Amino acid sequence: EGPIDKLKTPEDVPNDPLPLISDFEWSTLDIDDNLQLDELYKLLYDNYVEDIDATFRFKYSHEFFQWALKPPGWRKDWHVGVRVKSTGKLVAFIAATPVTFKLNKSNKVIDSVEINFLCIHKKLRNKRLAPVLIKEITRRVNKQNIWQALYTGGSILPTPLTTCRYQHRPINWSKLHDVGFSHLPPNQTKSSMVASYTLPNNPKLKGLRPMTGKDVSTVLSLLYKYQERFDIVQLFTEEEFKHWMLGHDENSDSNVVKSYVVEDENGIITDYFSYYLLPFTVLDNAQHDELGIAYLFYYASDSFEKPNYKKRLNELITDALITSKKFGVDVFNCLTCQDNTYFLKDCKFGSGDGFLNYYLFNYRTFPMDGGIDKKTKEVVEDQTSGIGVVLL
Ligand SMILES: CCCCCCCCCCCCCC(=O)SCCNC(=O)CCNC(=O)[C@H](O)C(C)(C)COP(=O)(O)OP(=O)(O)OC[C@@H]1O[C@@H](n2cnc3c(N)ncnc32)[C@H](O)[C@@H]1OP(=O)(O)O
Ligand SMILES: Cc1nccn1CCCCc1ccc(CC(=O)N[C@@H](CO)C(=O)N[C@@H](CCCCN)C(=O)NCCC2CCCCC2)cc1
Repeated sequence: EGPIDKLKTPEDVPNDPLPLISDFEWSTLDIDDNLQLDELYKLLYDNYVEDIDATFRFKYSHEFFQWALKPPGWRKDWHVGVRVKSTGKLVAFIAATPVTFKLNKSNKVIDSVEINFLCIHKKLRNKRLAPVLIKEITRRVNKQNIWQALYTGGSILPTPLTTCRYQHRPINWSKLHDVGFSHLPPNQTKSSMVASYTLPNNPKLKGLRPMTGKDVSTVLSLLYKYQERFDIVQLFTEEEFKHWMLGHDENSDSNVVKSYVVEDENGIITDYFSYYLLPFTVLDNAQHDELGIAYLFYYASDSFEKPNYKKRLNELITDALITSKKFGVDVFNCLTCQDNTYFLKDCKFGSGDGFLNYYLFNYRTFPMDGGIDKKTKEVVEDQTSGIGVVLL
């Protein structure tokens, strides 16, 4: 005779209404399961980032996902998907990947994460699902005692570190024209343009060779020395840098990241550069269905201290442009970050219509130079940008 439940008081009961029924459920993806990797691939292929005119869409491949989402220390529960209960169809996704960065001006090192691949099926937008995905990944990261994050995005977000502008260097101008990526300037002809962008078919620098596992430690020292010039920079353990520069070195030969080094007579490494391949799907075109694209990644030179710096940097990027032809690259991209403004003009990079904002979650710092004029958004030559990190 009496109550069946244990005593409680108003403090013991939740203060927020219970959640109502949902047609969706959380689903932790396991990308080592090919079928699940296929689902993720499909979701982004049909629903990911497009340019302002809906002409092109980013196309991340299977190999690219395995490289980007599986760096040493990666966590499966940080690959968050959302599924329709009735059919089990994947309709949303977001990911966190470990990263360590340093703010050189205050000499502060932060073990953080990078948030990327936020995507919701086109037919499920404007239902405010995004805020939930963001809060859930935040929950899962905070659970591992990490409270800061680094990510990029469009203008739609408050207080960015800075804003950088995309730059484009045509390799196969004709194809770019054919798909509407570039237009013909007035009083100019298709042949005059092709002739102005033409490059040799073999690299010019002596000592240039593909980077190998033996070069990691030396290339890292070179990058660290070079990186001091920027405000925010990425740090790596030797295995992390190996992963990012060479990929999961199975039989080697990563098809997504390409690394090169320049060693002199004495066998000393004086320069290096890297870039990753991330094509564009051409939405509506009856002659081409894909645009080959390379993005400048991390690079360094020991001549930053000498007066031939700008010249050497231009030669270095020129050889990078030349090597990309071997991989079907139609246009080579980069941002106005790092010391890129030092070579943009002479290597014939043109400004694009896209911008990229950088954000730090839960961490305030002084704003940085984005390589462009704060007012006119135009590129400012030979300007060291505060941004020294590149995201995928
Ligand atoms: C310590 C760890 C912390 C970790 C977390 C750190 C923060 C990470 C933050 C994310 C880093 C992402 C890095 C990348 O991957 S940037 C790439 C983003 N992905 C795409 O652009 C793919 C194509 N678009 C889509 O798939 C959807 O439009 C998305 C999923 C973007 C929005 O879906 P939808 O169109 O259906 O909108 P909604 O009704 O559900 O939600 C409403 C909106 O949600 C907020 N919203 C919209 N777009 C973005 C955006 N680009 N960043 C941040 N917030 C964004 C915004 O506040 C607005 O609410 P409010 O303005 O009215 O208040
Ligand atoms: C990339 C990434 N990873 C993680 C996050 N993000 C950022 C995603 C959110 C921000 C965003 C949205 C969309 C894009 C794609 C985009 O708009 N790219 C532009 C960057 O400029 C572009 O390719 N533009 C082309 C095509 C434009 C077609 C019509 N819209 C262009 O400007 N071409 C001009 C080429 C020409 C310039 C002058 C010299 C000769 C070549 C990038 C980043």
